[PDB]
Amino acid sequence: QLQESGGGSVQAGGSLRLSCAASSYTISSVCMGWFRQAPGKEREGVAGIAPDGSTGYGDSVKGRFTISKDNAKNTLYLQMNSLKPEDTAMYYCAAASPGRCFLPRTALEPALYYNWGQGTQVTVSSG
Amino acid sequence: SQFTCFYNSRANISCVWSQDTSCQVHAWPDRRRWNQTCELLPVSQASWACNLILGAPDSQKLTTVDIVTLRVLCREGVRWRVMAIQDFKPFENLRLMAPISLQVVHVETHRCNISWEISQASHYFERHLEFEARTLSPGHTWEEAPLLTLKQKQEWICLETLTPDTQYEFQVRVKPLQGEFTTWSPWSQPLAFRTKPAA
Ligand SMILES: *[C@@H]1O[C@H](CO)[C@@H](O[C@@H]2O[C@H](CO)[C@@H](O[C@@H]3O[C@H](CO)[C@@H](O)[C@H](O)[C@@H]3O)[C@H](O)[C@H]2NC(C)=O)[C@H](O)[C@H]1NC(C)=O
Ligand SMILES: *[C@@H]1O[C@H](CO[C@@H]2O[C@@H](C)[C@@H](O)[C@@H](O)[C@@H]2O)[C@@H](O[C@@H]2O[C@H](CO)[C@@H](O)[C@H](O)[C@H]2NC(C)=O)[C@H](O)[C@H]1NC(C)=O
Ligand SMILES: *[C@@H]1O[C@H](CO[C@@H]2O[C@@H](C)[C@@H](O)[C@@H](O)[C@@H]2O)[C@@H](O[C@@H]2O[C@H](CO)[C@@H](O)[C@H](O)[C@H]2NC(C)=O)[C@H](O)[C@H]1NC(C)=O
Repeated sequence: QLQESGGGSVQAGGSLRLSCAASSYTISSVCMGWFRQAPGKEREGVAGIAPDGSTGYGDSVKGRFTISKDNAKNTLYLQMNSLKPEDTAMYYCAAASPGRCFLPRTALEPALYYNWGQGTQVTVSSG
Repeated sequence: SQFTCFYNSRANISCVWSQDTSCQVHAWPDRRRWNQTCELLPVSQASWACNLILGAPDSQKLTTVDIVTLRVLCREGVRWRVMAIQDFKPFENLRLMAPISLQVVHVETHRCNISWEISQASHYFERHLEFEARTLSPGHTWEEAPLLTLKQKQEWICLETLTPDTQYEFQVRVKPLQGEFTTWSPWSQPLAFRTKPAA
């Protein structure tokens, strides 16, 4: 189902773009979110998008990251700009059960999700 | 694993949580001026439950604009960890109280008229209900009961399926015709009666 992409290696100050391919229904109907898990840390929320298109972001990534969806392409994106070494972690997309989430602050909660992607690695070199 | 809640249409949300030991449900209604928690208590070997009482039993505390974010929080030492969460649209998750005040209105040899009351629900919902009724007879089980399902605005039923001079029990349950996850109420307490002797 969920399949992340666009995860690679960049230098500090760079800007990367993640892609998460999903069904036609999930992209249009259910809460989705991006999460990251640094080594020795727990999976934390990065960005969330609600079925009405409303968005929310974790405090560390506000202003730099932008979550978006494309119903025509059945894809979720995370546009990350001005990347820092702290952003180095495994990034995951996740999709919620239909009808169980309507607010972006809820879509930011890892406990919401039972469907996750395999994860993509994102490494940023110290500048 | 699973976190399922239901709303009685007035001021009572009841939640059930089951996971594969001190835990609470936190209720956070969007754009309202109160929050509330209940302590999750064992109900089975598998699951926990507790009720969020939002006000007086017949008060209409929520409407269709309300969104209640429901969280299971558990103690991880001195920190509380979110174990489950949902945004809860109350009228998408209705489960009414079991019908109450059953009484035999009139019993004969082959028929019986039984009425009941719909509690903790606006008169609106009395007009948008479906009912299920079943009977218990000697030698049979509740599972073997003949079942009757009825879409009607009427809080009585005249059973036609009876035999003379026989002990019976009757149960009824209700379900609103709205809400994606709406489910049947529990069965009412069984009403005992005896049909008249054949003349
Ligand atoms: C089975 O028993 C039920 C319960 O008694 C019967 O329903 C009742 O039917 C009567 C007859 O119309 C209703 O009385 C009416 O009350 C209104 C109130 O304004 C009044 O204007 C009328 O003149 C009349 O007196 C009563 O409200 C109604 N009760 C309920 C709870 O529905 C039912 O008719 C019985 N069924 C059979 C087949 O006999
Ligand atoms: C209802 O609760 C929310 C959330 O409160 C936090 O989360 C709970 C699950 C529990 O852990 C509480 O002990 C927490 O405090 C409140 O939202 C907060 O509101 C303040 C404004 O006073 C704001 O600064 C915080 O950022 C909000 N927290 C979050 C996570 O968004 C809300 O205020 C409570 N409502 C009432 C009427 O008390
Ligand atoms: C509030 O509701 C609880 C739960 O009842 C169930 O859930 C409701 C939403 C509704 O669908 C009911 O029909 C369900 O039965 C009530 O607590 C239960 O009470 C009964 C009767 O004493 C008892 O047998 C159960 O074990 C209770 N369950 C739990 C989890 O406590 C409670 O009485 C209701 N309170 C009010 C004021 O309405």
